[PDB]
Amino acid sequence: MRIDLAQAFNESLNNVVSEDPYTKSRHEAGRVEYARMLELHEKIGYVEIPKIEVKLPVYAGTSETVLQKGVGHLEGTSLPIGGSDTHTVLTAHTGLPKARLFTDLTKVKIGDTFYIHNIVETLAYEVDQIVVAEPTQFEELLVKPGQDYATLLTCTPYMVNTHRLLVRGHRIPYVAEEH
Repeated sequence: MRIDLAQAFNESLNNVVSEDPYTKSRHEAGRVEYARMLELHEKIGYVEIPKIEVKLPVYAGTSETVLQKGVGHLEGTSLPIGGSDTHTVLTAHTGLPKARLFTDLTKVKIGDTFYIHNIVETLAYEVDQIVVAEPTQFEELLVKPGQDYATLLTCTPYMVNTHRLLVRGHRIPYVAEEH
């Protein structure tokens, strides 16, 4: 995952997009990078949730290759590199016998902290909203302009899976002098 390209990509989603020829070519290039990551189920990094003791590898896309061995990045959402005008969504199974994965996401509270570890940095998010939505309801996963969110997403209730659990955090400062 080239960072300049992940950024190009992330800029290409958000509300106001420029009609300029240089910008169009940059957005395209970003799109070609994400497709290549998708083609290769490429590892992006890790998500860690300390209070449920989760630390899982994150991969590009939500293919079953990915979802069988770790966490998947929802195609259509920002790459997990942070920044204003970003909203990344990381997804995993609940109630898969093979691995626990996101099963204990139901135990996450508002005020709790999760981290996304990429090749550049640890990013810290503080849970500010938990929503149980229908599988085709996307209104809470969208890019909120000028802002920086990450949602962890899973099937719900346990082994029923009629709904999705949307656990959302806003970006907070990460002081390594602590975590």
